[PDB]
Amino acid sequence: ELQLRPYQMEVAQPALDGKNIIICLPTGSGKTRVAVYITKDHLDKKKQASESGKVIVLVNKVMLAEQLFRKEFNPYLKKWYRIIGLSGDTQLKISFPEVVKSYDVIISTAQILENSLLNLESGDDDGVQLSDFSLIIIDECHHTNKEAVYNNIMRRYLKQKLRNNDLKKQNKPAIPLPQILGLTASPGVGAAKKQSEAEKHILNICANLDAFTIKTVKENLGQLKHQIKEPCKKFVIADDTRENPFKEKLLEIMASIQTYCQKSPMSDFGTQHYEQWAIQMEKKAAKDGNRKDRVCAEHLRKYNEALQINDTIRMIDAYSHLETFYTDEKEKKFAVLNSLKLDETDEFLMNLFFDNKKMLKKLAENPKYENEKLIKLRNTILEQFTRSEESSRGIIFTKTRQSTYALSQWIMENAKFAEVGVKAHHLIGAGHSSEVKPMTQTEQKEVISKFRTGEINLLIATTVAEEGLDIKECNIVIRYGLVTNEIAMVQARGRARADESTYVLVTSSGSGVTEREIVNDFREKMKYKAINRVQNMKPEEYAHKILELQVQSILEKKMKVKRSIAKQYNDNPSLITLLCKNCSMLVCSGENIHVIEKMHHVNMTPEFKGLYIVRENQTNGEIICKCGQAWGTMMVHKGLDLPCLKIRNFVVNFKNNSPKKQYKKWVELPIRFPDLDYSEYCL
RNA sequence: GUCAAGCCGAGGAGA
RNA sequence: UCUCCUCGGCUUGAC
Ligand SMILES: Nc1ncnc2c1ncn2[C@@H]1O[C@H](COP(=O)(O)OP(=O)(O)O)[C@@H](O)[C@H]1O
Ligand code: ALF
Ligand SMILES: [Zn+2]
Repeated sequence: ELQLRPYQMEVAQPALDGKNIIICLPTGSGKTRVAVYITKDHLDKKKQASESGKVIVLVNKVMLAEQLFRKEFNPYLKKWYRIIGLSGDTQLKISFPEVVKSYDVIISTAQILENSLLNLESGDDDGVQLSDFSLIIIDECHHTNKEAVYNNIMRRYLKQKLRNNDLKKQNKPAIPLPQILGLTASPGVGAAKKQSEAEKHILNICANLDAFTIKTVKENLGQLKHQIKEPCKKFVIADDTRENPFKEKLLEIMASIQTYCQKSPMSDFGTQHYEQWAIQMEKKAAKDGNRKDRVCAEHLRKYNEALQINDTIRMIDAYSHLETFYTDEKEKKFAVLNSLKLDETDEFLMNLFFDNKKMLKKLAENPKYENEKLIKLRNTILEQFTRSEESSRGIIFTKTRQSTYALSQWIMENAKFAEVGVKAHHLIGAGHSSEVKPMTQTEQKEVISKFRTGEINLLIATTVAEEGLDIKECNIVIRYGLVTNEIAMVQARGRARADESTYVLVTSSGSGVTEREIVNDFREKMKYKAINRVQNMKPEEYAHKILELQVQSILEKKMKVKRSIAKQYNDNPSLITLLCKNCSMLVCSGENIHVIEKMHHVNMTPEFKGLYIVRENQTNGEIICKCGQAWGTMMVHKGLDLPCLKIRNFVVNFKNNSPKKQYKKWVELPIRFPDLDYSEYCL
């Protein structure tokens, strides 16, 4: 029951036979269908050729793999060929390399494949080789770039093509290369002011893929334009003259502390540059071993955060955020006391805070000066849903997660949204961060299905949503004051697959966001022109340029290796001393340390044992200092109750000359630690 | 079916 | 070089 459209056939017509190429079309144009048709066509040809038919599909996003398998690939081609869909969530009970020769149609996230190849290179596993496949297919190719995943693969394929070309003039024998396909919407630009630079960027993309041409549709192009609708754009701006009662109270607190510090930011409060200054000051303070400065740097940073959320989010959210933090600090102090101890700074800060904290709590619940951009957002939602009369499938984007969760709660709480019957759910990535609850991959998938069901007419999400999530109908899409690049803008702007679609943006009049909007708009215009230039490029000249770029990429890789051969070759097990960071309290040396899984660094001596504290919530306990610094988390490996930690929380002190430093992660530093022989700790 | 923790890589933004 | 955010992956464990 497979189908096709005219332009679809037109654009793909070359690839139907050889011609490893790219395809560039607007969103929701049946790209997936194009791929599917090509898969079937490709295999049928291999079968009639009595030749092996293997295919593989690649998606950067995990959600996307399931999507394609669920809705497009598995349905049509189920009967003819075997199919299967893999992801981190999926369990490869078999293995990757085996199924490569089992289901004959693979769908996978990228890094899975690369992981397999890399293992093959190591010899640790049988792994897999490109030759095993006959056709490699890709989505969102635009990602292919400097150190992008896809690029890691292509650089291999390119290398082999170069070998094949070398043989072409030396020896008849060669190694087969699978046909490569490319599927995207906006190949994008590398922030090129000049369209010629953009042209170059494209050429780089194509060469990173052995694209013989962009091959965008021209003849039926009008038909496609007619078929496909573009949302009615809409800008929404809001100036923040309010927040004087509450925000200003905060700025007052910040200044009070800075006065406690005698440190001049020379930067506006609530800004990243201000935050960055806080960090470097904190780093310097800690490296110096000095206090009263790094600690305050920490708190101020917390407050700049609180400001930025208070800018977007209401006073309540930020106040709560500060309150949680200080609550944690108090609990640490109490655990330490559990003896007698006193502090001057912390006492200054907590007595500075707790009372003003009550004040801000009182100031927190105010509807009038709650926000401006949030309100505008409400107005847009309420208007559109009221206007749709049950015909609204809504999406939202932001930058962070804490944002998403807050919005979903506040929207559900708001009677106005409740009145219209809108239902809000927040979506995020699997990993846990930003002090938010992680979502199980299944939970995300469930949520997606519920929206596809319409159970949720308003799904909050993050960049993860910007891609894929092919939905039959969506009328509404917005952006909550977030500008990253033209590509993200267009993909998101191309997600309301409805005859009538609305694109909205919400920005502070003060922030130069609409600026960047216009930027990306120009880039969008620039690229289509650049594409038209190359499409008219000479084949041979095109060929020469791409070859040059292919080589360039590879040699670049070689040097990035050369500077990475070792680049920090210290075999110095214990030539150091780790102190606490808040307090300059010695903790351990390098010798008392060992490793498990060659990943986790730990010490397991009673000397380190009788120093920390376990703050409760129960198995995975958290660790803290006697100063109140947090140190690490418990760990139960093979029964051993080893407490593991994070290097970032501690500070370096060499034996030689003590140029104290921070590394933020173990791998960065040169020296090695050993694994732990469990011969120890026996009877 | 549930949860936690940790490590690594990559991209984007800003500086 | 630093920072923030985001994504992907790999391990350990417990329930
Ligand atoms: N032959 C066809 N005729 C009509 N509609 C089609 C055809 N093939 C695909 N589509 C439509 O295209 C949509 C899928 O678009 P897709 O290519 O996945 O989005 P994108 O191009 O942004 O990745 C489906 O909802 C389907 O309705
Ligand atoms: F391939 Al698309 F939006 F164009 F997922
Ligand atoms: Zn300490």
